[PDB]
Amino acid sequence: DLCFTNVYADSFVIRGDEVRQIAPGQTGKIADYNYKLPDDFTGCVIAWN
Amino acid sequence: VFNATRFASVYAWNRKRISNCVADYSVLYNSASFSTFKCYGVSPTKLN
Amino acid sequence: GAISSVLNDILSRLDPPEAEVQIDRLITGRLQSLQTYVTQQLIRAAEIR
Repeated sequence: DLCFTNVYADSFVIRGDEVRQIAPGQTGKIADYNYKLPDDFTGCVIAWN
Repeated sequence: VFNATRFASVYAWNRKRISNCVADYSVLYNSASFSTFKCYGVSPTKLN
Repeated sequence: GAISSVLNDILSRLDPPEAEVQIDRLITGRLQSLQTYVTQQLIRAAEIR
């Protein structure tokens, strides 16, 4: 029912246990060296095996 | 205590008091030896 | 209701996604302490008038 201006599409691959790392706020192995999301990140990710 | 020979169980508990030294908390998080290193009261980066 | 009363003790222990919650309990608790002092002094100013 509602919408925004534009969407962004970032795409990469991770391991099986690193789904928890791509999430706003905390740290990890991916969140400290490779890829980190900000605290005010509005949006969400979706995973598939 | 990371490189010890035998560990105890939840029935007989082991206690070790450590004081008067200089530690390094940075090597306990980047080494690929654990899976859960989550904390409660102190941030892991601010431990140093 | 926070961990400590010193604001320097919370910033040097907690991550800023978590340190904002303990700081916000101190701002509301100290704003009601200032509004009581102004309200109690506005009645004493009317008595001395």
